[PDB]
Amino acid sequence: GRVIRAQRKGRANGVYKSHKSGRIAPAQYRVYDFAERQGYIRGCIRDIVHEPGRGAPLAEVAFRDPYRYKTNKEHFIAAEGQYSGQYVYCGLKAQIAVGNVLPINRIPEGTVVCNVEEKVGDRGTFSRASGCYATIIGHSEDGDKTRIRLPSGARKTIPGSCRATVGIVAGGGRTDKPILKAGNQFHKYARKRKSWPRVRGVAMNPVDHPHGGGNHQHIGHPATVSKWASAGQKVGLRAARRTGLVRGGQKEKMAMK
RNA sequence: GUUAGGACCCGAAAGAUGGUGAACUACGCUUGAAUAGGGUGAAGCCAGGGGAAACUCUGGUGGAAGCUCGUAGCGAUACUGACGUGCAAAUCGUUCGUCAAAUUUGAGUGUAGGGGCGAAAGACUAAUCGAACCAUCUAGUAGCUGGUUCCCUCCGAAGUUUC
RNA sequence: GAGUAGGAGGGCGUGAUCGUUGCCUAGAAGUAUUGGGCGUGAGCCUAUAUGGAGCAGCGAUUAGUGCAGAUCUUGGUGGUAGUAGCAAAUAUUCAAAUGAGAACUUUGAAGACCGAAGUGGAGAAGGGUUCCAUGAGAACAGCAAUUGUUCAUGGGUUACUCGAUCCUAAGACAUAGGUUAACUCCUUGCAAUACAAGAAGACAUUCGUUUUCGUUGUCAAAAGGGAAUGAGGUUAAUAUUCCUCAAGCUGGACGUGGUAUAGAGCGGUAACGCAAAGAAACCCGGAGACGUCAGCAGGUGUCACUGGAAGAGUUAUCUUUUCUUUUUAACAUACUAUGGCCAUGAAAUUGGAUUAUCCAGAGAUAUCGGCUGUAUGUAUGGCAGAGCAGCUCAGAGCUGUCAGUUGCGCACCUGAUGACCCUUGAAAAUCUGGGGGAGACAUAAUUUCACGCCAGUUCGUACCCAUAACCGCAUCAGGUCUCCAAGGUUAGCAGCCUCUGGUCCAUAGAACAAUGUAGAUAAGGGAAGUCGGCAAAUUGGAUCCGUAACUUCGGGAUAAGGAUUGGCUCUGAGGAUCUCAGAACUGAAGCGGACAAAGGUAAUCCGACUGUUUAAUAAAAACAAAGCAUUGUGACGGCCUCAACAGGUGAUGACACAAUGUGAUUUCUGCCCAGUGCUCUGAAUGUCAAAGUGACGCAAUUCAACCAAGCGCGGGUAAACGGCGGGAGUAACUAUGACUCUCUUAAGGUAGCCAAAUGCCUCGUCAUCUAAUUAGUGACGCGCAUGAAUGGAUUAAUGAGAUUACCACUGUCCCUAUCUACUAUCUAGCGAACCCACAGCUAAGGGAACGGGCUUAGAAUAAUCAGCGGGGAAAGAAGACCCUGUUGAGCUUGACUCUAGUCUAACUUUGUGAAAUGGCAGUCAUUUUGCUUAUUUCGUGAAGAAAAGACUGGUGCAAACCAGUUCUAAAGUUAAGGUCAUUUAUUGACUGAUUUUUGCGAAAGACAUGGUUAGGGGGGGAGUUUGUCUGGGGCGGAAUGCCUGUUAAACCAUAACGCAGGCGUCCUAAGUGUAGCUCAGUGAGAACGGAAAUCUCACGUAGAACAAAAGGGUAAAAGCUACAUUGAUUUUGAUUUUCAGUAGGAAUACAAACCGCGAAAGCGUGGCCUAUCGAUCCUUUAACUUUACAAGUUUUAAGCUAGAGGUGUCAGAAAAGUUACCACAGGGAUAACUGGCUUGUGGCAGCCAAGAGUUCAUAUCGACGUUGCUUUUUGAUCCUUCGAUGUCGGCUCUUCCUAUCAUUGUGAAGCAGAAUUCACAACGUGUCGGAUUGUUCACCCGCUAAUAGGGAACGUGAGCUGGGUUUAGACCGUCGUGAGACAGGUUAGUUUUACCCUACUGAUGAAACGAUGUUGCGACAGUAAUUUAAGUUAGUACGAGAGGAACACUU
Ligand SMILES: [Mg+2]
Ligand SMILES: [Mg+2]
Ligand SMILES: [Mg+2]
Ligand SMILES: [Mg+2]
Ligand SMILES: [Mg+2]
Ligand SMILES: [Mg+2]
Ligand SMILES: [Mg+2]
Ligand SMILES: [Mg+2]
Ligand SMILES: [Mg+2]
Ligand SMILES: [Mg+2]
Ligand SMILES: [Mg+2]
Ligand SMILES: [Mg+2]
Ligand SMILES: [Mg+2]
Ligand SMILES: [Mg+2]
Ligand SMILES: [Mg+2]
Ligand SMILES: [Mg+2]
Ligand SMILES: [Mg+2]
Ligand SMILES: [Mg+2]
Ligand SMILES: [Mg+2]
Ligand SMILES: [Mg+2]
Ligand SMILES: [Mg+2]
Ligand SMILES: [Mg+2]
Ligand SMILES: [Mg+2]
Ligand SMILES: [Mg+2]
Ligand SMILES: [Mg+2]
Ligand SMILES: [Mg+2]
Ligand SMILES: [Mg+2]
Ligand SMILES: [Mg+2]
Ligand SMILES: [Mg+2]
Ligand SMILES: [Mg+2]
Ligand SMILES: [Mg+2]
Ligand SMILES: [Mg+2]
Ligand SMILES: [Mg+2]
Ligand SMILES: [Mg+2]
Ligand SMILES: [Mg+2]
Ligand SMILES: [Mg+2]
Ligand SMILES: [Mg+2]
Ligand SMILES: [Mg+2]
Ligand SMILES: [Mg+2]
Ligand SMILES: [Mg+2]
Ligand SMILES: [Mg+2]
Ligand SMILES: [Mg+2]
Ligand SMILES: [Mg+2]
Ligand SMILES: [Mg+2]
Ligand SMILES: [Mg+2]
Ligand SMILES: [Mg+2]
Ligand SMILES: [Mg+2]
Ligand SMILES: [Mg+2]
Ligand SMILES: [Mg+2]
Ligand SMILES: [Mg+2]
Ligand SMILES: [Mg+2]
Ligand SMILES: [Mg+2]
Ligand SMILES: [Mg+2]
Ligand SMILES: [Mg+2]
Ligand SMILES: [Mg+2]
Ligand SMILES: [Mg+2]
Ligand SMILES: [Mg+2]
Ligand SMILES: [Mg+2]
Ligand SMILES: [Mg+2]
Ligand SMILES: [Mg+2]
Ligand SMILES: [Mg+2]
Ligand SMILES: [Mg+2]
Ligand SMILES: [Mg+2]
Ligand SMILES: [Mg+2]
Ligand SMILES: [Mg+2]
Ligand SMILES: [Mg+2]
Ligand SMILES: [Mg+2]
Ligand SMILES: [Mg+2]
Ligand SMILES: [Mg+2]
Ligand SMILES: [Mg+2]
Ligand SMILES: [Mg+2]
Ligand SMILES: [Mg+2]
Ligand SMILES: [Mg+2]
Ligand SMILES: [Mg+2]
Ligand SMILES: [Mg+2]
Ligand SMILES: [Mg+2]
Ligand SMILES: [Mg+2]
Ligand SMILES: [Mg+2]
Ligand SMILES: [Mg+2]
Ligand SMILES: [Mg+2]
Ligand SMILES: [Mg+2]
Ligand SMILES: [Mg+2]
Ligand SMILES: [Mg+2]
Ligand SMILES: [Mg+2]
Ligand SMILES: [Mg+2]
Ligand SMILES: [Mg+2]
Ligand SMILES: [Mg+2]
Ligand SMILES: [Mg+2]
Ligand SMILES: [Mg+2]
Ligand SMILES: [Mg+2]
Ligand SMILES: [Mg+2]
Ligand SMILES: [Mg+2]
Ligand SMILES: [Mg+2]
Ligand SMILES: [Mg+2]
Ligand SMILES: [Mg+2]
Ligand SMILES: [Mg+2]
Ligand SMILES: [Mg+2]
Ligand SMILES: [Mg+2]
Ligand SMILES: [Mg+2]
Ligand SMILES: [Mg+2]
Ligand SMILES: [Mg+2]
Ligand SMILES: [Mg+2]
Repeated sequence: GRVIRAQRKGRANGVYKSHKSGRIAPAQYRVYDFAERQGYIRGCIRDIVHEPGRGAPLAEVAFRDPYRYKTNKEHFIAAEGQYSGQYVYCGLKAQIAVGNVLPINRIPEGTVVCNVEEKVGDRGTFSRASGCYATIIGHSEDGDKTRIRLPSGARKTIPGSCRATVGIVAGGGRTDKPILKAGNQFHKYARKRKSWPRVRGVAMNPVDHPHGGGNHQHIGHPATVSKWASAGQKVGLRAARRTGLVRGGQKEKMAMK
């Protein structure tokens, strides 16, 4: 009657607790200054650094505070091509250039974007991953709706007034180089909550996991588990609509269209 | 003499309640320490021959890798060696795996019992683990094993019936 | 006159209580008795001795009242036994001294060890006084002790600069807020799930006053950050602390000098410079502040060498010799230092530059150029006065401590670089700098200059840090984190040897047997040893040669293989202002001379690789992994956590996170969606709850209708679980095999691939390898049971992974020998433990079927010592196997019951406008559309919300729009300016910077969310169950409830998983009655007519029929036919069978009825008789002046009697698996081994004689039959062993059997010789070497006189071995949904104890008829030699020939 690893990941005292010591700051947008809603504020890239858990570089941006003498530092998401010492413009009137931040409604159809906002003033939500971009599909005439195409490829309607970064998230392509050694995988996952290495549920004894069968090593019970499966029940491919790999009758994706 | 109770006395593998442990050991984390001398020879760089250049061949230079021989360290293959009322409740001799990483290691700090923690052996969790340890309910129940303490005299069995 | 289990009657002995009678310092109780007595016996009385204060009898009362046991409790003691033993870590020895005593103490003299990876010098953790001195009886320091880590007594731990204290980290905890019955719990640095929380200044100097800026805590580092100290000297024990001398730091407070200014240093073109050169808010910096690795450069320390001086060692010989000292702290001043800058000038015939990179018109190179940064550098101060080394004097004194050189040497540090990351390598306190210039100030004000004055608190500072101060019950061969490191050899921090420093501590002496532990070496052969090359052996460095297949082109690779290596004397080449190569000579042809240091090759299987794993039996083929693939999720979300409020991932956002699977590359990925699952924006009414609705009722209720999810229906889905046959036919000897048809609700083994680590048969078949191969490899494949990410086929590198050859190699073997050390031995000293009913010689016998004890025989002499492994069915542990238990636990599910998260519906939280519609007399039901204030979500240093307006500019008709901040890693703050007063000052007031507004901002909005109910779902989780009998259990079967005939033996009764069978129904007639008839069958006879249809007669004891099995019963019937009728009915009770003489099932006889049939008697309470069946509680029904308990009427609800609904395990529980991860109580009531009975089966013998032997039964055999024997087969049984008799085989060794293989002497023959066969006396002696296999067996290759068969607990595990078998890891196949399982393969997997008694082998040995020698006798015990060959016989006898002997003699 043991507790699977599946379950042990929701414990906050637990072993799976993110390794946060390296985190520089949250990467978000500027605060929603009056300046940004009605005008433009400009800042500098003091630097673009590497946060230890992030694929995408972070940009360190100096802004002058509208209301005081203080100089405000903030950390944005690197838009590919942004240079250290660049001028970055955020707001209503800010024009279209790589790394500037406008409302989506002001961004032309077909344009590529970063760090979009789900609700206005998110300081960012969508397409933050290294190399990711969101695609601008359409605007309503009113100006209040915008159709975005997310990396996953699902289309989404967002209030047009939302903040977006012109361009693509930096450091793209990393996902493409094969990792040859296991050690690499190790160091990588060292800076995030530990997912590694992964022991197959069949290796284990019936006590450690629904799968581990026994004398043979098989699942022996259907591995498509229903969405309502209880905590320790939910193990295989959950709520899966299809299972196999589609080879051969691929013309079906087309003919079905 | 029936029966209830500690119920002639001693005896479980178990249950439940409420506590205590991560000084061993398992996995994080912060912050320190540590690993002779060799072999090999990648990019990158120089020159010589050929070429108009691209590039080619020969010779250097350079110093890569979860590469290699091999100490210390970390480990544990074999003799099925020694010892087996030990030096020792896991040691000793030879031998052996690995030896700049998924390496070794100190402290501090996160995880506690149907819970942790696990490169998964039902492994580890203070000589305790296919459910720790401490006390209590608890003299737990025992159709089962063992014991059941002075004398003489007299009567004297059953192992079949039924449920 | 017996007696276990058991019961009764009397009695003995012990406390204490109420009585009664007494005894005791003139000696109570208790205790010892080879004193004297009493009881059959419990027990008693006395005597003597001891003892030194209480006792005793009798009658009752009461009881913690009697012990040999319980592996019983606690305590005390034996034998073993002066035994096992005190043997790791190389070592000690001599003299003196001290002491009662010295192998073990102290000095000296010798010999060795650790050998700067220490047995050295110091720390952290841990210890806590173990430190120092003096003293010392016992104990302890496993011998000893004069000695101590021990005992006693005293004494030791000084700090501004070391550390703690401060800072921040991983973290953590308050406060606030919220949750809990409560305890508890949730949040908080990016600080909050919080928030009216703060700090500073000045005057005041309290308050107060006043001003300024402001959201809010703390703890966690004796290795991280971190203000400043050094050298010398001193104590018995402390010292970067005390003393002496010399320094630095921070905080104070003034003094004296000096900088700067009427606003605030001076020099240089410039980098920049110089003791000093005004300041607040405010904002920004620098240092602190950082990874790993590789090479280069420099410095420190060390090491080496050179001249000088002092000392010491050597001096027969040689040595201008060999060793030693020859030092310089922090700190002060000045200079130099791997880089970077500034000029001037610009570079192409491009240059510069590093070992490496790399730089330049984005200005390189270069200038008698210049500036700047870092010392663990130089000089001087310190400083020689100290320290060190010498030499004098009797505490004082003198001399010298000097001047050079080099290093790929070594350790550390620094400097400039380079390489690396799907890694990118803290923070804060602290010190300091910049931008800004609001304030302050004339007798003034302010200022990082000198020199002087004052202070630095609290705690830790001893000592060990380990083969004796820690943890391992210890002075334990284990374990436990760091720093410093010398010479020689050398690649080397290796090994070996040394110097500094340390140490000889491990009880000792002597002998030198067996056996052992460790170390070596073996002629000839070379794995023949063995499950196996286990173990050992070989190989090994460096230089030169030479180097295959295979391959992922990296590799393979020291592949394989072949040579060389010393010494000495010369020669040449590489460099600054230590490497490399040649030649010659010389030796026992040796020379990596010690040390160090791979054995190869060819195949097969796994896993791709580095990595991981079962602390203490598994290191692997298991896990991991990179790659492949699949699922889920766009945040109103996924996965998980959570008692609650709530939370984590998330400082996140698809190149992301959460679930699985497969397992590098290469190649391939067949066909099945019927099932189980999962899924869907499909259809729809089949099914379905609470609430709400409708109808009946003064009502409770009941009845109806509607109704979410889920179910069912339909679609999708196999890199989801999983599946990939059975039958028939066709071609037709079958099989396998081809096609076809067919059946199950899918499909019907596609590519591939094997007797595979997955084929039973199996030692498959053929090749190959060998002399011989159940082994290896390659092939074939009627694949028991191969097959595609439940992955299939491949595969280089690779491995303490499985297997087979071969080469080298060898003590594995033939075959065993010898040598060393430590033991065993003996001695001084010291000194346990296991175990122990009582004990210990056997033979048989019987016996609980292997006695030590008993019967009968053999027989039997003290006490000892070293050995041993036969016996004590020896020790170990209340069997881990097996069964039993109404005993468990781990795990599983399609077991029973339930259960958290979850899905769905209702009511509620719940507001308000409007519209549309229906009903009601403004309200209500329904639909639609709003609003926002409840509610929810997310933000924000709750600034620019919503609505209006304005300056400038531009576009511009108003309107509206655009701009007043887009080349440029800068600056933008205590403000200007206008208007109006005071006051003449950044004074006062407005404006500069519009207005209004009882929403900080945004997103949802009565939705969601929360609360309670209702229906789904739920091995994630809880609880529990998972019959019995049984020739062990299981699988099977029911001898589980019933009936008949047999076993059963003439009343009844009687066992077995004993025989042969039958029951859980069937029947409105097959019950009941009346009447009539006589059936089965046989002979003879009648159109179609036939063996058989109907019709006749005669005869028919019953041979037919009677639902069902059997047995019995029946002839004007019980049978056949016809008709009538419900007695298959109403009351009770009794009787018989089984029997507890309970129930239940059956049936019988009565008494009351009400009937049917018959004229009537009569017969009917079911079937001719013997089987056909079912309690308590509950429900339902029938019949009844039973009750609802103040009184009533209802409705409803309870009752009494009796049926039906049922328990088949049938006297009647609601109940699935797995465990090899396992557990407990027991069981020899019961399996697995030996032994016992049996002997079918196995084996071995006979009797008869049909036959075979050409002729002839019995030379040699023996059919059909038949009598036996044996216990090396197997079976059967269950007697002994379940608080354990160690369960296969081989090795080793001994003995016995004879059913004789050989050898000896013979008989017989279908015996010529030779060979062979049968038989007798007979084991006396012998019965071998290898292939394959764990093997017993089997089969082959061989030699041989022969290669006999057996026994001894299937001889022989405190004798080995451990291959097989049978725990725990893991692979395949088959089975199961699963956990798991195989009576199927694979692979890894512990083998303990002897010192006792006996036994045997050896060895001493007391004592009688006096002692003691020498020489003998010999009882008895044991015995030992067995074969073969050659010559000769002899080419002989015999024989047609082929062929072919023997005795004697000799070796
Ligand atoms: Mg916590
Ligand atoms: Mg990839
Ligand atoms: Mg499970
Ligand atoms: Mg298994
Ligand atoms: Mg598998
Ligand atoms: Mg599998
Ligand atoms: Mg009584
Ligand atoms: Mg009683
Ligand atoms: Mg208990
Ligand atoms: Mg508890
Ligand atoms: Mg710890
Ligand atoms: Mg070691
Ligand atoms: Mg050995
Ligand atoms: Mg070892
Ligand atoms: Mg019983
Ligand atoms: Mg008493
Ligand atoms: Mg007296
Ligand atoms: Mg008396
Ligand atoms: Mg006396
Ligand atoms: Mg009495
Ligand atoms: Mg007693
Ligand atoms: Mg006793
Ligand atoms: Mg004793
Ligand atoms: Mg010993
Ligand atoms: Mg020592
Ligand atoms: Mg030491
Ligand atoms: Mg010391
Ligand atoms: Mg913190
Ligand atoms: Mg916290
Ligand atoms: Mg300091
Ligand atoms: Mg001082
Ligand atoms: Mg001062
Ligand atoms: Mg660096
Ligand atoms: Mg000299
Ligand atoms: Mg310079
Ligand atoms: Mg002097
Ligand atoms: Mg150097
Ligand atoms: Mg070091
Ligand atoms: Mg960096
Ligand atoms: Mg300034
Ligand atoms: Mg020790
Ligand atoms: Mg000795
Ligand atoms: Mg030899
Ligand atoms: Mg040979
Ligand atoms: Mg030889
Ligand atoms: Mg070996
Ligand atoms: Mg090569
Ligand atoms: Mg070679
Ligand atoms: Mg090879
Ligand atoms: Mg030579
Ligand atoms: Mg030469
Ligand atoms: Mg020579
Ligand atoms: Mg040699
Ligand atoms: Mg080999
Ligand atoms: Mg491997
Ligand atoms: Mg691990
Ligand atoms: Mg381990
Ligand atoms: Mg996906
Ligand atoms: Mg899969
Ligand atoms: Mg497939
Ligand atoms: Mg309803
Ligand atoms: Mg077909
Ligand atoms: Mg084979
Ligand atoms: Mg062989
Ligand atoms: Mg073969
Ligand atoms: Mg290998
Ligand atoms: Mg002697
Ligand atoms: Mg002795
Ligand atoms: Mg007998
Ligand atoms: Mg006997
Ligand atoms: Mg006798
Ligand atoms: Mg014995
Ligand atoms: Mg014994
Ligand atoms: Mg169970
Ligand atoms: Mg429910
Ligand atoms: Mg369960
Ligand atoms: Mg029967
Ligand atoms: Mg009977
Ligand atoms: Mg039957
Ligand atoms: Mg009649
Ligand atoms: Mg009966
Ligand atoms: Mg009658
Ligand atoms: Mg009934
Ligand atoms: Mg027979
Ligand atoms: Mg016969
Ligand atoms: Mg038996
Ligand atoms: Mg035993
Ligand atoms: Mg025995
Ligand atoms: Mg005979
Ligand atoms: Mg015969
Ligand atoms: Mg052999
Ligand atoms: Mg045996
Ligand atoms: Mg096993
Ligand atoms: Mg299966
Ligand atoms: Mg098996
Ligand atoms: Mg003993
Ligand atoms: Mg003897
Ligand atoms: Mg005489
Ligand atoms: Mg004599
Ligand atoms: Mg004599
Ligand atoms: Mg004799
Ligand atoms: Mg002869």
